[PDB]
Amino acid sequence: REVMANLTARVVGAARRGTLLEKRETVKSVALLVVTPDRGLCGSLVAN
Amino acid sequence: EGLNLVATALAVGLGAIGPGVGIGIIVSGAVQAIGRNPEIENRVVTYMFIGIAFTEALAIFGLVIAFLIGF
Repeated sequence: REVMANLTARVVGAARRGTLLEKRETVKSVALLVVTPDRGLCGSLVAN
Repeated sequence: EGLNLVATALAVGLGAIGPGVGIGIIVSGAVQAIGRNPEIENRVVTYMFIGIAFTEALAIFGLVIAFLIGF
């Protein structure tokens, strides 16, 4: 994390940051990673 | 005697020796810099040329002498 902090403090170039660090303006497609317990009895978490 | 011809030749050649190397260095550095970062192109070229030109001034000086000795 502090490695991210230091490196991003530099290489601020948008073209340089075009790799992943770039913010897509259109945001036409999005993706959600959902991590859900595998077995139930968990309570209200699986649903929440 | 023919010493004026030798002078003209020395002027042109010795003027050409240094600027050739220098201009090679300038353009090589600018090309590498643009290849690394394209968006800065229009700036470095703007500096590139106002560097590059200066060098040939010296060379042109020799060429000027290469005619002044000639005539």
